Amino acid sequence: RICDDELILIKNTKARTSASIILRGANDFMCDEMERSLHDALCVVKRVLESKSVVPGGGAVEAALSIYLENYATSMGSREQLAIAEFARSLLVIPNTLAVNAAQDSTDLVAKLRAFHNEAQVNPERKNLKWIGLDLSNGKPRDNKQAGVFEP
Amino acid sequence: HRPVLVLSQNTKRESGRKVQSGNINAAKTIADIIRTCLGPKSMMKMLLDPMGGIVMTNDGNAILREIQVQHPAAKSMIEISRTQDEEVGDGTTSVIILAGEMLSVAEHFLEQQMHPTVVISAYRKALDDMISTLKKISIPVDISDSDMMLNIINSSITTKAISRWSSLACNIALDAVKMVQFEENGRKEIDIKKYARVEKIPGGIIEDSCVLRGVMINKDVTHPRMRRYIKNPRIVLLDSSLEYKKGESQTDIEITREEDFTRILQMEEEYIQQLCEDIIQLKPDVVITEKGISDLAQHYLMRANITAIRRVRKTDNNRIARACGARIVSRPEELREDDVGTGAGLLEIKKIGDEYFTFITDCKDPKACTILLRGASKEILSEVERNLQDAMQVCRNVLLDPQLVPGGGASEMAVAHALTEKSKAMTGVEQWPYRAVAQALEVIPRTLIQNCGASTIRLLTSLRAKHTQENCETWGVNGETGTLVDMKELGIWEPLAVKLQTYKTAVETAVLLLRIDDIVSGHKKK
Amino acid sequence: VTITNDGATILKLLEVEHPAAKVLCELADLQDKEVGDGTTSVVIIAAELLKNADELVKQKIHPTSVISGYRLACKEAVRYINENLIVNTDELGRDCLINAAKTSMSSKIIGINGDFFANMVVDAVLAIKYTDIRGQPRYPVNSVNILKAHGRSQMESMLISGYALNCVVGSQGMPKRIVNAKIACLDFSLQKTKMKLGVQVV
Amino acid sequence: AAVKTLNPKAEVARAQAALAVNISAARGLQDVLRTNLGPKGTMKMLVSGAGDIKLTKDGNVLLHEMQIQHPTASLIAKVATAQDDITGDGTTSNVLIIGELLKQADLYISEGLHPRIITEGFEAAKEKALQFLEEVKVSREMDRETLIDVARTSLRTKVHAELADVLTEAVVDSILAIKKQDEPIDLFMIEIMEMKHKSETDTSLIRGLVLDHGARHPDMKKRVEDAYILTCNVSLEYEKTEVNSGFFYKSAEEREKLVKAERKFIEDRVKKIIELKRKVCGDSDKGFVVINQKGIDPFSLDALSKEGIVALRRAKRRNMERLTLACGGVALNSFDDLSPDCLGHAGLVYEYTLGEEKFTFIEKCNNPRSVTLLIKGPNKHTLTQIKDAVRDGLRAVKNAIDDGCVVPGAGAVEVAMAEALIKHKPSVKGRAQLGVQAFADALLIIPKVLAQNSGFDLQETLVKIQAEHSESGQLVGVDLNTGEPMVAAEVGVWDNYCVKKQLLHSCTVIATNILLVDEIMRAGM
Amino acid sequence: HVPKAPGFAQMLKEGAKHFSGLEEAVYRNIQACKELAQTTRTAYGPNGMNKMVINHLEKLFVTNDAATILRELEVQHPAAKMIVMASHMQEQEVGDGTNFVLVFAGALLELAEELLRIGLSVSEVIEGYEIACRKAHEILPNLVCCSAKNLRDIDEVSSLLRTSIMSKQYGNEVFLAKLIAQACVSIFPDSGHFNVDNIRVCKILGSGISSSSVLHGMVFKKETEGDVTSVKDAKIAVYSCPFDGMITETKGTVLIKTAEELMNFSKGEENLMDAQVKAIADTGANVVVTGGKVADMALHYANKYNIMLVRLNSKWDLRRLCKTVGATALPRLTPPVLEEMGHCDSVYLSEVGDTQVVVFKHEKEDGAISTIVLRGSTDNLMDDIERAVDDGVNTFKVLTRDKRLVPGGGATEIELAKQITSYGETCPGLEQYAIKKFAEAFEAIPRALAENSGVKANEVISKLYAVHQEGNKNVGLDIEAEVPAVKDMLEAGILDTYLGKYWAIKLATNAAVTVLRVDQIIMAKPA
Ligand SMILES: Nc1ncnc2c1ncn2[C@@H]1O[C@H](COP(=O)(O)OP(=O)(O)O)[C@@H](O)[C@H]1O
Ligand SMILES: Nc1ncnc2c1ncn2[C@@H]1O[C@H](COP(=O)(O)OP(=O)(O)O)[C@@H](O)[C@H]1O
Ligand SMILES: Nc1ncnc2c1ncn2[C@@H]1O[C@H](COP(=O)(O)OP(=O)(O)O)[C@@H](O)[C@H]1O
Ligand SMILES: Nc1ncnc2c1ncn2[C@@H]1O[C@H](COP(=O)(O)OP(=O)(O)O)[C@@H](O)[C@H]1O
Ligand SMILES: [Mg+2]
Ligand SMILES: [Mg+2]
Repeated sequence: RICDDELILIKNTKARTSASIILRGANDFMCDEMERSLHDALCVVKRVLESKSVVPGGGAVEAALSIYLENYATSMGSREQLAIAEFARSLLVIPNTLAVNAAQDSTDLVAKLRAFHNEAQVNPERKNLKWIGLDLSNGKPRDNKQAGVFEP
Repeated sequence: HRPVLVLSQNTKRESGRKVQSGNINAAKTIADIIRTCLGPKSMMKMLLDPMGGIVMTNDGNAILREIQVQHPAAKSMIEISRTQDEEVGDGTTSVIILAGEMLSVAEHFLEQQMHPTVVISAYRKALDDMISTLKKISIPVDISDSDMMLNIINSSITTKAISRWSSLACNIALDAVKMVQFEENGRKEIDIKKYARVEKIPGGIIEDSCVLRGVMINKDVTHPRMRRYIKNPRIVLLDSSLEYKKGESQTDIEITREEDFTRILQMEEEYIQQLCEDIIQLKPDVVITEKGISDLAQHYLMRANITAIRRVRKTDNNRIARACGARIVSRPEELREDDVGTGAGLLEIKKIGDEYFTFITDCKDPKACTILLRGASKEILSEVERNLQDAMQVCRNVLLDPQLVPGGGASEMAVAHALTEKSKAMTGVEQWPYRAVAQALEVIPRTLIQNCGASTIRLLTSLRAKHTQENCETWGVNGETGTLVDMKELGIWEPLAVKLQTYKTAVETAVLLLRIDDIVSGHKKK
Repeated sequence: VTITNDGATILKLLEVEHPAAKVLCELADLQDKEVGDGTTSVVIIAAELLKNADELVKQKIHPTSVISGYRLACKEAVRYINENLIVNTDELGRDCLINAAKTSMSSKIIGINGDFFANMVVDAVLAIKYTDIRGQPRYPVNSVNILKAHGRSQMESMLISGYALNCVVGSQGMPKRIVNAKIACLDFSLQKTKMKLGVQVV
Repeated sequence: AAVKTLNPKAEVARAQAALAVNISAARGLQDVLRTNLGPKGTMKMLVSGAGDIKLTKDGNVLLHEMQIQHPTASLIAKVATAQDDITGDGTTSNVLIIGELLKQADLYISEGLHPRIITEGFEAAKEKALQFLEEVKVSREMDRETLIDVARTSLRTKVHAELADVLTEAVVDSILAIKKQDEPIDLFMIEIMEMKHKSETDTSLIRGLVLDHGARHPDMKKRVEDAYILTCNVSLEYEKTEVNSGFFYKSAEEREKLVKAERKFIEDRVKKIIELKRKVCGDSDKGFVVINQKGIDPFSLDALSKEGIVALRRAKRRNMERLTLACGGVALNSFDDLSPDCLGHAGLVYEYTLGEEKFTFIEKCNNPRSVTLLIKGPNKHTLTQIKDAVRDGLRAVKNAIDDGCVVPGAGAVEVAMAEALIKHKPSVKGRAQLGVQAFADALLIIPKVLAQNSGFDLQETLVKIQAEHSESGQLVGVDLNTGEPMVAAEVGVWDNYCVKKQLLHSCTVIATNILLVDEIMRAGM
Repeated sequence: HVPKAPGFAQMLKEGAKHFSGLEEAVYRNIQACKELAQTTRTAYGPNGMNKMVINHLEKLFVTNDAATILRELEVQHPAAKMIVMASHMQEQEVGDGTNFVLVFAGALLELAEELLRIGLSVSEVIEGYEIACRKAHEILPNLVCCSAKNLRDIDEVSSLLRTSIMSKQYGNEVFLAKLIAQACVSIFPDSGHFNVDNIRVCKILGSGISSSSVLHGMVFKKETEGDVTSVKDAKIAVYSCPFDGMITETKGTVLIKTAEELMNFSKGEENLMDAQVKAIADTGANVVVTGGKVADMALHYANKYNIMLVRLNSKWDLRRLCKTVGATALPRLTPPVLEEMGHCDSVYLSEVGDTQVVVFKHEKEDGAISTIVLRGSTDNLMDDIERAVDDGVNTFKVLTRDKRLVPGGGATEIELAKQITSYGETCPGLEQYAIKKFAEAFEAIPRALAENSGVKANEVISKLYAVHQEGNKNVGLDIEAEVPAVKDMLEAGILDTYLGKYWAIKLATNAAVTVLRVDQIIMAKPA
């Protein structure tokens, strides 16, 4: 019984042991949202199991690329260095949008975010600050390695 | 005429505080419509249909389905009451008032520069603590007792319009579920919509309404020579026709001789007599099919003393197959002794108001029954039909989950003190929205005194003081008089599946409508 | 009414007219097939790539230097992200699959503090491990039948180990529960024998 | 209002507003329908959009054929539909109780009280009114002179008392010769035919059947005495096979052989009929009538006319049920077991033409158990007066036979029931004391309307009637000729028990539900 | 500034009207039926005038009979339809006296307004009219002076049919009485049921009314398709099937498999049709009348064996031909006819009025059916005489049912006005005023006869009561000239339809009572 409809279930199928998920929500608007959110969650674990490599989420990748590309534009940059320098500022909009939607400090939290990523590239003392992200529930840079914020 | 260089033509854009605080006022508007339809002192609400009909009811589900709204957040609240109507029976009006009150206290925290994800994360922590409180204050029910099950269904129909005929409607709704409780394989099921048909006939009195031990249909006999009163008939259910129809091919017969045309007209009569000889080998009395019966088939069943019914519906054939224990066959030459509906009781073709009705009643152990409703007109008989559907589904929840929650305000106050004592160990920014969920549950004892005209200050101060002690914990609001009576003495008890579905749907309605900060309207689709 | 927050479902239903607007709307549709969750972040980056390049071409800088300058920065960003990863799926084990699942659900309606929806996704992908030739452990996520029903809360979402067919029995005289069943999968209409067009009954 | 915010094109009515809508509309239907209660009521001419005259004063035909668009008037019309569906009369008195149950309750609800307090007094008054109705009913063992006075009461209130003396002999004598030995009388056995022959005061009771179709062959006999009824359901006309076959022939000489052979299966059905006429000793007149529900081709009509067999065609569905009981034969669906046992008998079968429209008459049966009231009204609208009064009178005598007791007449029930609620008014012991008073005053509209339509005073009549009831034990009532209180059980004015029982039940529930309505609104667009 | 009056208690109509009371419903139904009484008052009597009435189909109806006037007038008043349908029932019952219903019931409702506005209400006018109506049916058997019983021949019924003719055809009262006498008496069933359907009127455009005659048989308006138009033997074989062969009913398909079946199929069809036409030529037939179509091969052998073909496309005209020659319509193709043949005297063709007709003229055995061939200058004149002819046929059916007659022309209504007034003076009650007004409704019926003759009706109605001094009972009106000096009606021969007078008083009284019962009118929105 699936709340005034009929639904047929097959248990474990004796050959391959497949899986199916039946979602339960309040109305039909939540069930269409729960289906799209579950399908995007199935695509995350698919790419991790296929390509065994994960990056830290929460703006940790965009903070490290915002400072490495500024040093990359100074080495081999003669006339196209202004486009590489604006490529780093365009990548900073992903941690900038996390501070706007959280109603936190904007020009100080991202400035504190790239302060740890700058010391992880110019001070080779094994600082291990490559996984510094954002804690949007608190408003401070956190370590995404121990917090469990992983993206493919 | 040059076109204007625009983007996203003929659509609207709206964000900010006008959408967060705009969906709250749309939820408060629907909760004020059915606010006078919760207590036992409620009143009916006459509605008008676009077909020309009139729906005069006080049930919270039937009111919101007749309202066409244009607001997008108002369309979400109508689908909430449709979900509560299909899961449980009497779980409708309580969710719309509770979801409007949980969003009423949620609008206060949105003005305090608090993020909506903080209120939802406090709502999900509060939802997990409301389920554990109802399971501690529950009570096991003896489902084998008849007088114990009558007090549960009487508590659900005291709000409705059948509370005046409470001694009759409780015995009808209890016997309807216990007849259709069928179990063939190792799986218990109760189907009170496909097998418990509620038919209404205009005329007579409401006190003469009773649940028949069997089925009934509005069908006359095919021939007047057939019997209209059989003591113990052997009913054979058919699915195919007893006529001669064209095959599923391109058949064409070339007639060159003189004796060929008269032979085909004789082979059409011998084909009908062959399938009529195959159904009389088991010696039946009543032949019931879904398609037409030709007059050549009526002649062979007339001299064999067989009463034939012509055009019984497919849903009525599935209902009589459970009452008489017959098998709906679709081949007259493949009939067996197990396909004969033995054990059927008295069959009588009565007439109720210049129209014949085929009664198949007095069965030994029927697995499907038909509630015969007789009243003044079709207007009030649609009310009793909608109330018996809310009376049979609340008996289905007890037979699948025999636990009772003390209703009438005692359920909401027992959890609101449990959320208050558990909020002392929070010590965070989610402590204050956690307290508002316990204050949002106060709207259910608020409604029981606003409908009867009692005071909401002198009563709620005394009702909140009754739940300060852990011993009693079951004091509710008596909607009949207006004082505070314990629910162990009144007998108002609601099932566990009603109160769990009420709290799970009212929180998740506030979860969906608080994450909405933008609305786009004006685009088309396929 | 469609309540959603995914970058692909919003831009597909939204009507656009500008030719530069259809590029960003079709950019979100490609992220579902290639990756599947990466479909709000691509639209904000690709629009800010045009906002900063507009400030360069207003300084009388030629756009071909901005195009060639973006290719030197895009190929270096893939080079830097492939040499600064932490670890593969051997050290973390099952903790990598749960923590990567909760990051995707945080932007949606199933972002609870618990691990109820996170454990059901990992147990679903790990049960459909379909091997291929040359050592390819494929995980076809389209084989998971995701069904919807307006019922209880989100904590009552069943994880059916098997398959959940969305159909009815039909005739109400069949046993609706069969233990130790033998499934006969077949595709032909079980109706009366109708002759074809070339065959007639004369 | 809240409904105006969600839907701007949705009207609404509030708590004190929706009560004034339902009560003022109930007074609108009360003031119109009170001019036709009883024998002194006035006729109402109802003209539709086409222009036809519907002259009647029954309460069910008045509410349906009235150009009114109101939600309150649609609720009372549905209760009035079931009153004329299962028991006939009691439709005009149904609306007047609802018109007074809402008007007498408005005197208390507007004066501070709650509408639910009045509805609690209606249930306590309905319990005493149901027990008092069982004490005033008179069992008279269903005498045939008692059923005349029952049918005379229901027929006077629909005709000008010159046809009531004629229709009572056509209703009582029709309902007695249908079923015996405690059997439910089926009203489908009485056929109602509309003619135009003589006059409105010429409606007779045919002991057999009157068929509205005649012989379809000019050589058939128009008047047949001592006939044999052969009720058939076969199709004597030419029918083809179900499979599309057609014919194929080579020469023109083989063309005429196929036309002779294609009618062989048709003529085999006709040869079974003409051989049955030779096996019933046809050395006399020995008339034969075949009613034959299905159609007959003119080839078989020419064959049956040469033997002397009258053959009708295209009969009704219930003509194989009424004539089967009247003739005593067996309605056959085939000609494989033809025998003289399935044949009927009638002493006279004749036809008559009224403006190129024949009418077949079958009379002189032994025990028919199926009759036909032959209404011969002059005008088209006068046929609707008699037909709506015959079915009002047939359902009145059908309830008096099924129920074992008879209820008294005009004011012998309603005045005595209202006086019983006054002495039981302090028995409720609560706030519902005024609810029994509103129910007792609402039952007094039946002597008030009958005293108003007759031209007498309204308040001066009700004083003298209640004085003769309080100072005696006889159930006194209203006299529509002198105005003096006269007993209804002695003058021959009776009523049905099921009408007065449903008037206390259908009107009370529909009044307690209307008073508990406070949110009349129109949404759904 | 200016206020208005809204609805009060039951104004719930969506565009409909409502009438209640004596002034809004009862008095307006009287004034509407009063205009229909004044409409047909001019066309009443022998000196009545015609009325050119144009209906919705833009065709002309000119007549003086009030029955066909109301069928073309699209009356929309509901109570006015009650006096129209009451006059239509007079046409269906006896066929004469439809103008009497509009005058008598129009005077009953006119004098009813003089009683409701002076005194007692409709509860005593209805009971007062029904008392005088029952007494009016008791004087009518006492006013019968002659009977249509002795010598039922063409000489005596010519004078008895003059009253129904002269009321619509005043100048042609003598010639139309002889044409209706040679047709009605010739179709007599020898003391049986007289059928009015056995008299047909064939309208032939041409000369005046002096060339009209009655032919013993039937006259059609079709052709022959042959050359056998001169038939003197007249042995008629009637068929209802189409005279073209015998085809099947299901599909019909010729199947050829070899060359012998294709070449012999055309010659085999001609030999099959030749044996069927010659089968009726051996039986002695001369005229073959069919109902359906006729093939070309059927016309080839009809002219070869010299038999005449008659095409009758109408099926009701085919049944009347079987009652003319005494034949039986055969549904099958041509058999050897044993005894179901027809027998006439002369079947020929003639062009009369530039219209080729087929005449089945019976010379010796004249009485089987009759057809009155009318000749007129216009097509509208032939319709008015046909209405006067059909009133003469319906008068002959009245004399078959009841042979009694009452002296008409005003002599009956004055004696009815005198006896009812004697019942009104001896009535000790308040309902005597409606009885005296019932007798004054009979006074207005010879008043309409004097106003159409140009005579002052006050001096006419004064001489009628002066000569009715308890023993005369027969003096009517002499409307042949001014200064009347009115004479007897039995001597002049003005007496017709006692049974017509019996139903006309009963139907007009029940029509006026039915209007007075209407106290409240609820109409709908017309479309
Ligand atoms: N006698 C009573 N005393 C106090 N409360 C009552 C009584 N009867 C019913 N109630 C309350 O009225 C409420 C009616 O809820 P209802 O609208 O029927 O819910 P649903 O819409 O789900 O059916 C119940 O929650 C119950 O607590
Ligand atoms: N716990 C967390 N802490 C910080 N950032 C997070 C957390 N969870 C998710 N995010 C961020 O939210 C973003 C959501 O992106 P999303 O809209 O899902 O992209 P797409 O539209 O491609 O699926 C991610 O880029 C991620 O960096
Ligand atoms: N001859 C009579 N004398 C007195 N009262 C009568 C007489 N006939 C009928 N009545 C009264 O008229 C009332 C209405 O009768 P009727 O019109 O037939 O039923 P309804 O009004 O329900 O259509 C009845 O309640 C009855 O008491
Ligand atoms: N020769 C005559 N002299 C005087 N009056 C005549 C003569 N012939 C006819 N009438 C009068 O003319 C009237 C014609 O009435 P008519 O219109 O035929 O009535 P209906 O319409 O019922 O047929 C008769 O009432 C009769 O009195
Ligand atoms: Mg309830
Ligand atoms: Mg005349």
